[PDB]
Amino acid sequence: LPSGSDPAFSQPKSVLDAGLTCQGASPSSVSKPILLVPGTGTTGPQSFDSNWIPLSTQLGYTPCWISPPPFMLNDTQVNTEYMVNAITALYAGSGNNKLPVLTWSQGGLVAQWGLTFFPSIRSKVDRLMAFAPDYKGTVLAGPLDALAVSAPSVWQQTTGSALTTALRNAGGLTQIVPTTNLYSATDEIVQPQVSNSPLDSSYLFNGKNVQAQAVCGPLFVIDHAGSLTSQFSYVVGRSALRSTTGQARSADYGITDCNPLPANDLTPEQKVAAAALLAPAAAAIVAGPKQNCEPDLMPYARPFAVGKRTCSGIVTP
Amino acid sequence: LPSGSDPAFSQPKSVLDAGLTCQGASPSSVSKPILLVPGTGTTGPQSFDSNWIPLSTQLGYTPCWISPPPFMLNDTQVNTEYMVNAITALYAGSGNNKLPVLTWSQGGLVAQWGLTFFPSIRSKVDRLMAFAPDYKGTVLAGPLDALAVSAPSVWQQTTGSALTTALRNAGGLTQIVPTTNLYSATDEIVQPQVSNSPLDSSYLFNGKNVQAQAVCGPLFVIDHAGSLTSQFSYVVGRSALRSTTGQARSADYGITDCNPLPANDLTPEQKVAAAALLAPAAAAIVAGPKQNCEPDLMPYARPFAVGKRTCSGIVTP
Repeated sequence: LPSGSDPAFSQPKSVLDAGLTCQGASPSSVSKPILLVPGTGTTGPQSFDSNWIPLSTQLGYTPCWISPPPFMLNDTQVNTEYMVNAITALYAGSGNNKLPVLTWSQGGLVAQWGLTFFPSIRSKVDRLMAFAPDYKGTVLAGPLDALAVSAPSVWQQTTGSALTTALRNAGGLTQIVPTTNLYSATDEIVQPQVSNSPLDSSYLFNGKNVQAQAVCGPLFVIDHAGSLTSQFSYVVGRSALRSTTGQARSADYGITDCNPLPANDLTPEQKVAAAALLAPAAAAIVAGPKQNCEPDLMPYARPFAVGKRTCSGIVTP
Repeated sequence: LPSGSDPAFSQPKSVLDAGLTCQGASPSSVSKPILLVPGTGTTGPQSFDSNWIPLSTQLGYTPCWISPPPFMLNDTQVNTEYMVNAITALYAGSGNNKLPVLTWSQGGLVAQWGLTFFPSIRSKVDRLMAFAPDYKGTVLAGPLDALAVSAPSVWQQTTGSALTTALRNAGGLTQIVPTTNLYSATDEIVQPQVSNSPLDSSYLFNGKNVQAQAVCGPLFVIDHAGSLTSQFSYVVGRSALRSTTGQARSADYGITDCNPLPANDLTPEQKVAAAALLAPAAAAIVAGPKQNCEPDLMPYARPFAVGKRTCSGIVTP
């Protein structure tokens, strides 16, 4: 993993501050704060208010989240600035206390991206619980890319992208803080997720890698969305957050905990909102920014993807 | 149910012809033909070649399909003109014989729409197998609609649309030929589909209505793609295509056919392709047409949706 000073943000702090919100407190004056990083095509609340915003206070946390505009569709590198600035603001705001990070979809990729390239936060993140993270991107972005209607982050979340290439080559496919990766082979957004090994997009070396079909058998279907919200996903999440290691333990979950439908501690209205998590996201994408090339890598990550083709051309040293 | 003459086509006869194709046979020479009508944001091949085009061949039928431009995102009334000219083709081109019709998503709605408003084809359609059809549309089109980024047919597949309204009021929520409707409650595109009753968007009166949870239990998850692709879906689809009573019944399928994953009879390649059926479709919508209103109903259907607003305004006598 890289080292030295933290690279400069491309955004002002105030712009990064405005993307961070805690439920019940001020970010820089909070206690027991958890950080929530939303998925592609969502704000923090849109991604989590039907699931982990309530469920995290059910465990004694002040829920906090970022909402990088627009709906996580812009550059993932910029999206990461919101996460890095959040953890730096939340550390001091909670009495220099290490804080947990819970993420969905791109939120995971964002987390590991910051952890890899922004060293100062590694000693400030207690742990990482990532639901359906796409550390290797997804091949399923291909058709979107082929029609040149892909958002900045959608380009970057394609398998073989310059961003994912950079993450791998900088050592980012090995966990940097204690990490738990809940995912599924039936995921209709992220693939490959099937082999239940390091071939999988959600797998980080030295981290707790839970593919659902390995704990509930070949028949068990949960999609990309369910991967975050389902009752199964809750027990794994509850485990990871409370543990003494920083990772979820196999003691806390099993076939009894294998419930595909939305979590049980959700009001019947929240169960419907979670069951339809993908619909607003899909709308945001259809309505969001689109371009015909993957965004340029910032100087800190640029040398890790030499040979790849971004908007400015072939990445060179 | 309306009758008299067939409504005059808006599409040229020759234009409609180019939409139809069969695996091996001419439109005029086809033998044991099945007509396949695809989902929203797809072509015939896209929707089916990973699932029912190859399932039909093993069964005995010569697979055929329409692919209305562009990617089923145009007016559903115009999408239907493709199926009407097609049934007149596969009938006359099979030597004056009835032919089955198998459909996914909007495909079902289109079939039932033609059956409702085009008398001539009622005599020519043997049966109808519809997977996750949306005869009452879906509510999940709302966010797209609210952002005015919805294609013509996406407006029309919205719950409460002038089109779904007209369909109910001309007696189109009753099966016009023998009809089977397989669908899921965990369907993330079309809803509501949960009550296991006539409230469900897939339900037709007098039709064989199979909801997957009403046999596999309230923990069986298949999504909008699964509804077409699963092995479960193969058994029910085969049953209906083999029944002398026009439709499937419970004797042909049971708890041992609760297989959510793609059809076992498909090649590993086809089983991977079928699992990712949605990705091209989504990409087609992102790249597809977009407007801020539901398309005007053609004069043959317009009186059955008095009060509703379309692009030209509110409908009146």
